[PDB]
Amino acid sequence: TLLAKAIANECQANFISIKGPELLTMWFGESEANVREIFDKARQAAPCVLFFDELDSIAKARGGNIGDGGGAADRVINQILTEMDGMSTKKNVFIIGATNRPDIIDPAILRPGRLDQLIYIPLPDE
Amino acid sequence: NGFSGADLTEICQRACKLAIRESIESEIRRERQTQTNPSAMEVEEDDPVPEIRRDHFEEAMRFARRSVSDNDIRKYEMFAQTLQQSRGFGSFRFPS
Repeated sequence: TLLAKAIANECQANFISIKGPELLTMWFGESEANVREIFDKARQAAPCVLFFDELDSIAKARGGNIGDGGGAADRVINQILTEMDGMSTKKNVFIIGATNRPDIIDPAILRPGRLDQLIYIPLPDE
Repeated sequence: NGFSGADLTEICQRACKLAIRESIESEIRRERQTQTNPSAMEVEEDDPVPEIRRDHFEEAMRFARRSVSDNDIRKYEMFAQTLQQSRGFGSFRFPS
């Protein structure tokens, strides 16, 4: 989160942080249309860096790694994917995702036009 | 790109087999030709295929196959990094 904030600060770009509790609230309440509002806010604040901290919360909520009988697809992540695909002309908004469980993350998240650039944040050195 | 030693050996063996079959078939036909049409003067032209050529190797490589899949190589890479020398001592320096 601090790294994303620092990258936003260097470019003097607004920073919007969507924590895991917000995604889980949209999932439990079955109100995933608010993701569209989030992206609209990002558009209004462009240039902006839309950061989705701990994006794997919904996958954990459905069972963690074993999960439910279904696949990796979920309502909130699906809305995020739709918005990200449509969020290509803006250019200003930059989407940064953070996840402590990359294994359970939806593979569609990593397809081109999505969060392609995976960066490993390892434990700090001396 | 990723052929194992066994795969390369199989390719070489198949090329040699193709060359041997072609040589046998050719000299067999050539022997019919003398039996069918006895030539007045005997003049053997030696072997029609004395050594393995490019076409034999191309036909053999046509059947080349990768015995070792990339998933089992991935498991071996996992075990190799399962003998990982830690991740905090790489910069160990004595106090001086």
